[PDB]
Amino acid sequence: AALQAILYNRIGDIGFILAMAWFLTNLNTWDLQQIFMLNPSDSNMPLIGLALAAT
Amino acid sequence: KFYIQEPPHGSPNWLKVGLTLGTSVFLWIYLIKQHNEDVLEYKRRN
Amino acid sequence: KYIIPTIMLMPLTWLSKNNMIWVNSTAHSLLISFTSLLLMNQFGDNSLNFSLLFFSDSLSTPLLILTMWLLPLMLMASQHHLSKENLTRKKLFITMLISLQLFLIMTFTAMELILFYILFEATLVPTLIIITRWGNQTERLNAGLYFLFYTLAGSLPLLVALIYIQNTVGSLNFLMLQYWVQPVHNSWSNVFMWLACMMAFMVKMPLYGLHLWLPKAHVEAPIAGSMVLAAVLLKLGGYGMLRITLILNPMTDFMAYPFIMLSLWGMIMTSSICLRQTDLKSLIAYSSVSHMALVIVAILIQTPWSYMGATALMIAHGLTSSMLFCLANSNYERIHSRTMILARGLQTLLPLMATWWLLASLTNLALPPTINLIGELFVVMSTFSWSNITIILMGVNMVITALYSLYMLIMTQRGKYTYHINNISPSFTRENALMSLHILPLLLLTLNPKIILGPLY
Amino acid sequence: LLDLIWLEAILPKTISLAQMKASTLVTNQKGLIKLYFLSFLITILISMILFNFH
Amino acid sequence: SMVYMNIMMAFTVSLVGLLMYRSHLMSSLLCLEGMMLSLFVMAALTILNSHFTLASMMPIILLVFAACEAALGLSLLVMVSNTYGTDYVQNLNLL
Amino acid sequence: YDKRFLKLLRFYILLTGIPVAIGITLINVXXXXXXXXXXXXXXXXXXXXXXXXXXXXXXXXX
Amino acid sequence: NPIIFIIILLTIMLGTIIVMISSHWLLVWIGFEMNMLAIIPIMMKNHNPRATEASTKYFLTQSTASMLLMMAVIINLMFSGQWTVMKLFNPMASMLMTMALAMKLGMAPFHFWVPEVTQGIPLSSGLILLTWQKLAPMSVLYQIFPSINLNLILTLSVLSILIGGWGGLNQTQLRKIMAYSSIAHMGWMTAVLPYNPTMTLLNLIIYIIMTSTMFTMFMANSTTTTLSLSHTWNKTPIMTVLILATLLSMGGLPPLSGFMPKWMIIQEMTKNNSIILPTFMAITALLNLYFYMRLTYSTTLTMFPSTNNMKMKWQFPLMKKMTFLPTMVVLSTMMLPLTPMLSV
Amino acid sequence: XXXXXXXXXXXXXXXXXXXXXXXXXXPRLAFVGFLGYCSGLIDNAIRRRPVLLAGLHRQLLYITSFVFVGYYLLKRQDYMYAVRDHDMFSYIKSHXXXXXXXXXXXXXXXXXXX
Amino acid sequence: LLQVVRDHWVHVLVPMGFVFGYYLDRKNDEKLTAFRNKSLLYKRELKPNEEVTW
Amino acid sequence: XXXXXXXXXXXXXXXXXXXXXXXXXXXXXXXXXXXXXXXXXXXXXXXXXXXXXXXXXXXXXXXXXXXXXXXXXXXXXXXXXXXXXXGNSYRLQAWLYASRLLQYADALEHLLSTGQGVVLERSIYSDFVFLEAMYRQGFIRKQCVDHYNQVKKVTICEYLPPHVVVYVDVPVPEVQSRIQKKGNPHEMKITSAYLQDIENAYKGTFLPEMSEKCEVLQYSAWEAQDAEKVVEDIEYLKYDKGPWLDQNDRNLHKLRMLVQDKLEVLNYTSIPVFLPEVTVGAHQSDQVFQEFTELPGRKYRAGYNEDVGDKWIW
Amino acid sequence: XXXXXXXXXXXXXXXXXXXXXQAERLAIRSRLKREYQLQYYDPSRRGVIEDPALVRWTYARSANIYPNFRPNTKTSLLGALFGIGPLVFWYYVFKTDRDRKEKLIQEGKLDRTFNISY
Amino acid sequence: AKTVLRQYWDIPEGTECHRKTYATTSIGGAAGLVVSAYSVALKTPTSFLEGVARTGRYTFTAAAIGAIFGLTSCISAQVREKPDDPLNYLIGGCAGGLILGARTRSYGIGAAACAYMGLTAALVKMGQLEGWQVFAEP
Amino acid sequence: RWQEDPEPEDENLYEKNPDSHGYDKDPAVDIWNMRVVFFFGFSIVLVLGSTFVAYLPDYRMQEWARREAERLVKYREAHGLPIMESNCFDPSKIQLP
Repeated sequence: AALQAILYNRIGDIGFILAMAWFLTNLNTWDLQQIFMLNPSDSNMPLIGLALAAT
Repeated sequence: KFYIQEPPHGSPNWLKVGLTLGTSVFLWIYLIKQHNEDVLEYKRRN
Repeated sequence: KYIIPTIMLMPLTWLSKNNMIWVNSTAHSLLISFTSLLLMNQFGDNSLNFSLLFFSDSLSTPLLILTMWLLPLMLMASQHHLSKENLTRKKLFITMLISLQLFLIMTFTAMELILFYILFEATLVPTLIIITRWGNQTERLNAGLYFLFYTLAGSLPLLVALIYIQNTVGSLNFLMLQYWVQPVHNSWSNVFMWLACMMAFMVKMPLYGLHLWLPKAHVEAPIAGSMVLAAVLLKLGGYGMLRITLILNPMTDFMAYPFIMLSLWGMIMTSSICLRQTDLKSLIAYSSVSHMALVIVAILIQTPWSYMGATALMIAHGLTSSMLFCLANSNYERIHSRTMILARGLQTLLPLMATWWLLASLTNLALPPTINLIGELFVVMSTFSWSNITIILMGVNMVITALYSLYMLIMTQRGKYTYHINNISPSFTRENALMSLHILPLLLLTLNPKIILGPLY
Repeated sequence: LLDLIWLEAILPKTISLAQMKASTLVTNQKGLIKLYFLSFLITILISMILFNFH
Repeated sequence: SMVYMNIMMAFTVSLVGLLMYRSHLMSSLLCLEGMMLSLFVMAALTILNSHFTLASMMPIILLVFAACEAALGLSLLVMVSNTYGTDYVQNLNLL
Repeated sequence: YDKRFLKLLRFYILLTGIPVAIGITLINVXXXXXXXXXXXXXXXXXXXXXXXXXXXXXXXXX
Repeated sequence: NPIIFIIILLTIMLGTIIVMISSHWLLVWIGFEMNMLAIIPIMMKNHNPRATEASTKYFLTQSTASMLLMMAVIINLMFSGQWTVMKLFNPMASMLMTMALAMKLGMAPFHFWVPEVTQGIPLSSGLILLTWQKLAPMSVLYQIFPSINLNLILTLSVLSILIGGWGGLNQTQLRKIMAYSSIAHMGWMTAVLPYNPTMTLLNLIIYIIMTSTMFTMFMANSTTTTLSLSHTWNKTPIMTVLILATLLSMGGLPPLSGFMPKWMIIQEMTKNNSIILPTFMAITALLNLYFYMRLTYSTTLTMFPSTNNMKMKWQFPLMKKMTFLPTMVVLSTMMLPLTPMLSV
Repeated sequence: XXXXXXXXXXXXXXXXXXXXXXXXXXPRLAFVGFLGYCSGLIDNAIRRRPVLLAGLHRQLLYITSFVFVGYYLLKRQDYMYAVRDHDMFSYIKSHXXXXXXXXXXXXXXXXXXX
Repeated sequence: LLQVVRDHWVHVLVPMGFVFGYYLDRKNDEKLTAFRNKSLLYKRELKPNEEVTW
Repeated sequence: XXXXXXXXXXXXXXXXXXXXXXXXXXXXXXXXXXXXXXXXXXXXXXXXXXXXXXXXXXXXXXXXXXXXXXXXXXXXXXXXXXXXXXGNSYRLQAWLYASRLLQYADALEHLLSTGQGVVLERSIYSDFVFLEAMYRQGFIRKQCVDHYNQVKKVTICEYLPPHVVVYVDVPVPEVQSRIQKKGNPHEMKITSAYLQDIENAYKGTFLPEMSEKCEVLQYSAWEAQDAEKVVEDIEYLKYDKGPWLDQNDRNLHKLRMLVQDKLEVLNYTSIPVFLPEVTVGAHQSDQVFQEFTELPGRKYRAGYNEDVGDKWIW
Repeated sequence: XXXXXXXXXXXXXXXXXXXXXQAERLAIRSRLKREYQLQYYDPSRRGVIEDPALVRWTYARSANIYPNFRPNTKTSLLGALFGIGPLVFWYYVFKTDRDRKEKLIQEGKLDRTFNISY
Repeated sequence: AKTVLRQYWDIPEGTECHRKTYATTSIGGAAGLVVSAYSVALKTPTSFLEGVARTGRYTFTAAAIGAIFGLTSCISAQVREKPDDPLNYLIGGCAGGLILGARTRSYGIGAAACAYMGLTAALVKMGQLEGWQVFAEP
Repeated sequence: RWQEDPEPEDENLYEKNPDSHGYDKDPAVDIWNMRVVFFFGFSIVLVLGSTFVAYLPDYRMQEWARREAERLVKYREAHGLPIMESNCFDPSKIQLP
């Protein structure tokens, strides 16, 4: 019961760390203060990332 | 135990021990005197 | 500064009286380990040479500090073992650790490749004596012979490789002198020259192919569980891949391409087996494959970001897997079997050791920034700049890194042990003191990880 | 399949085949000065006819 | 040149004779003195044709050593028959 | 066996926790840091570069 | 046995001196024959059915070999004329020359006599003679290193380590293991002769010291692996550590003196630009390590060789250089890199 | 060089070229002296005698003999390396055409990506 | 005085080995005295002390 | 270094009244033991009979080693009530054969250096009589005897002379009543067939000993206890065609070196063969080697020893 | 694996063969329990019991490898296609990504100006 | 003979391969005759009836290795483009070691060492470039 | 047959004839080792050693580069047009081809 709570969360981690790595490679700032300015239109970041972390 | 049935070595040979400690002195003086001669030879040539 | 006081530990154990021995070996090692964090840390923009090339300075190697940290730590758990046997047998196998530490200090410090080679293979000889003797279970020889005929089979091609470089391009020596090194023209004659330089650090740094050297050495226990940590020191002891790839062949990365993929599959398949395995020591033996495989991937990318995580992982793994083996040893001297299912019960029988079991297992996972998160995260970020497809495979590995350590927890967090009656005393002072001396350095590296992750940082 | 058999299968290619080649050079020739000197007849013929050097 | 080719051909037959063993061990000790006989004729012709005078002493020394090995091997033949019955190349124990 | 270990651990943390308490007062009593352009005379004296804490200069000498 | 045994032993020493100090080709031939007359009496000594087989086998597979050497000497009269130990001049002369020396050093197609001869010696002191006799024909090859066809010397180097590395694997006899360890080390000797003649003399110095220590460690009677197994658990326990140190050095390992051969042989070979040959030398060198590895398990493991009989009395052996030589055989690595120049 | 050309054959010492100055209490001499002391430790293990370090005082013979032979061995080392350098530097000056100098150049080289 | 020296003998050698190690490894800079003051990186003219710093 | 090159030479200062005498095969009862003490009227040297603690009786220590310090499980009282499986049986005899060989090596060394007559109680050549008598009854397995014959062929052939004069005492089959009269209770109640088999084997042991032209004189139970009769027989019996007469320079020099060192002779006695009655276990061997090292007698061994002698350190 | 109907009590008969079958199974079950019972209820023990079942269970995976795999036939060869095969599968996946990436750097830029790290 | 070996290196320069197949059998046959000569040291029972039987099994199989190796070298050369390559002779090395498992009924061993024999055959064919030498002089 | 090979003894300190200890045998040696010098290295290397690590002696120009960068920003902005890097460490190179 405690194992599954992390197990399904770690499948959710697949997107999250992919959202971490995309953020650095595209933007040198890495912090959350960047994306409000010079925002690029990309579907790769939130879909395979934040939406995958939302599962 | 007090060494039963006679030991092969009594422990101080003196005849053999004296020569082994004697030869070490002979070797020490022979090398330093050649070492002092080498320093004089090196200074004379260069 | 480091060699000579380490050599003076050799007459210390032999001259001291029969009742003491262990007190002198542990106390004097701790004061020498203090001076490593006192003098070695000083560096400029480019780290300046120490003295003459007998032992040199550290540029990107604070991994020496880890060897100095395990310098007394290996002597702690080896107290319960060896105690039944003769005093001369004790004095020999304490000095074999000192001889190991003597050669291990020489490997990381000396900025060389020619003299480094005759210290890399020189560490294999003391470990061979330690692994083959004092084995609790049988098949000692099916691990002892395996220890040389894997490493020496891959490392002897360095003699034909390293000498070939210095005969054409000046001399290897300082590495700080090595600006003479010209980029490789990529020829079929130069193909096996690159492979010979790699294969030595493809065995000690375990891949998926030729990886069988590692788990055989860990399962068949050398002495108790603290001599297993010396085999962990040899995984990180193969750090020459940080030096060869950076200097000797910087243009060569086309031949690295299949060897990244060979280590990439040594992540999913190495984690799959480590789920149904019965031996508790084997579960740490296969987890040690994956963590060191992450370093292998990072080195061959050659990006400045990957080295920051690679050097961090060398220190991260060396204090966490060694911590895990001490927990395996703490059950091995009470139950007298490496079986996971038989030895089952924490908190109900082992109250305070269970919290140490938690912190060691949680470090295999990505905890709040200690060193393991810091070490792994740079590699994942570096792989995406290398190729975007990686995290689809690397993310699956992150799922089974939970299963690497939670399966260790679940099969110990059960109120049973009906067949068992032993293990009355949970920890006799030093048993928990071992666990604290492994985790508290990682907790101190939370505040300052700049000292750990430093290849031009 | 992989972790215990096929990745280990590289070793008998250098151990079991090596021991097979070893047995053909130890147990061969049941003593006899005759047999070792019969082979020495061929060794000269290899250097003279089968090899171009003189 | 011409005469040398015949005595070199006699050397090759005696060379095979030392490498061929059948039943008795006595054939080898004949061929040991046989091979030394062929070398002695070869030495005699080479030194005398292109005169040396000083180096004509050398084959006389060689002829002394020609039977030095032959006398020792023939004495070893004696002790084998005492341990066994008859000297045989076919009869050996060591591996 | 469990509770004694925590007490024996804390006894040696507090034993070397005294120079930690003195370590705070060293910032208080002695001067911490000053940034100023130096005149051309000497580049290094006792410590070559001292910043933030005065304890950095004391370790730089030995 | 009392007086003349010292004289017989001295004539091998004197016999090698004739080979060492020489200018004439017939003079070294005498020196080789001086060994023939002087080893065989010590080969027998006790007079055994095993000793009679080995002594005749040592005679016939060496005296006939020297007779091939005399042919090459006579071709030096046929061609080039002069009786001088410098060059063979003829390629036809060198072929019969090298194969004659291969019966003593090359080993690759002439190893057959070695295992039967080494086991046939009843004495432990007689085992030193075979490892010391190899000094004599090496001094000959050190003089005639040019003119000789490298295609048929390097085959006597590559193949010799192959048969040396395989031939000891299926042998339990302690004398037989050391017989093929000789062939394994002699393979390296024939490889340095084309590529820089210096260090080849030092290769012997490392080899002779390492082997002379080995047999003197077996002064306590041992003929098999199982007989040497009962050494630490019944007899002297600290003696096995020095046996462990010598065996770990016999196979090429860096923290010992037995890596100093492997150091310069590959180093000088690579200077002449050769990659494919010294790679094969290193992999086959692993096969040499296996014999000593199994023989270190008589010093490390339990193995249960206790037996009913237990020794209490102190052992009093001869031990000529069993104290000075093992120290140079164990810890000669730091005082080693400059030593190649000191030998020649 | 393997064969002698300037020096006379068969000699224990150099004699012809003596001016070089031998080492005085060298770091290399201390290791050979340690090896002489190491031989005086292991001989008491073979012949079973009480104490490895505090045993018999016949160890002084083992220390002296290794130093004495080692000093002459180190003298041969420094001589032979000097002759090697002497012959090498003389070969360049005698030929001149064999050696060529090239310094200060700016040339393009291919840079690796990633 | 006699009881203290007999009890501790091996214990004194390890910190004494550190002083001997520190002194011997420091003396290596005397062999590497060349380029003590060269170019502009860490070079200054002497005022009172000889050769700036060792 | 060899000392035979100098003034010291073999066969010198001996020969006249120097031959060794032995009392062998005394069935079971110690009748030869009493007459050996009276045999010291003609011969100078006399040695005690070999037992479980006979090698430990001399060697280096003054006092005999107790049980665990010497051979593990070796007692004559335990072998009196011999039991199969996990017992003595053969491991007593293998230790007994080596002990008789060791004291013979000291006796031959005493004979060569300064010529004196040595009388030995029960030789090595009489050991197989004691073995085969126990073999007739269900005590020792056939495979153990094959191990013994391998030791028999190696140890004997190394030594050139067996014995010059051999004394054989043959008593009546009612010797068991004479053995029961003795004060020892552990030696009593022995098997009647075992004592009879030793007497039967002694007839096939004295006959091959006499066939090798070695002098042997038989003494009866009625002729026993006489001191003047036994002493006169030793001087009367002349050696003819015997193996004792050998080369003084070549043969005697090799035998003197092999008998001088105890380690040289005992090395062949230890065979590399696995046996059920041999005690192979290394775990028990390590604890036995630790106890021998902790013993106040030997400890460091050979001359110099701490807290027992200590004469010179320099 | 599961069928159309889950097995729990389905398809069971009394008969005579099944009656003796339960007698066989309970006989061994009681035999292996009694040897545990004599070893469990005594204060003089103190120590973890071995049991031949669990030792052979660990030995089944760690050992018994080279005595096995002597009839390979085809089933072992199919495992190698699933073994080294996936490495060849990913070899063309990453290679197509390299041809995509390397072309974009030289002509028609795809890499962002904000990028600087690695 | 080295003169036979020198003829082998002149053929792959062109497109002709009918002479190349006969050239490989002469090297492969002579290599078998050496192994056939050392098998006499094993001592054959009787005379000629079993003596020539052991010579037949070794020489015919060793010549067959060369015969297929000679054919497969030009099957990969004529079909598809590209001249001499290490990959081109690797296919040729595979078929040569395949018939060792056809010699003895075991389906593997030789076929198990298909990659082992193929890589070693490719390593000799790496020596056509100037960056490889077997025996050196200067 | 094992004869002497069958020898095994279960040994555990626990509390019996030890009171409370870690090292086997001798109560006087145990307290002076396992509680004193075992914890002396725990107090010096961990607590007094924490002051070092990276904090204090600058460590590979981490703090120095901050003050060095700030003074170069304000100077180059006031005079030059290009900020920091544009064509750095290369001026008038000897051609390309």
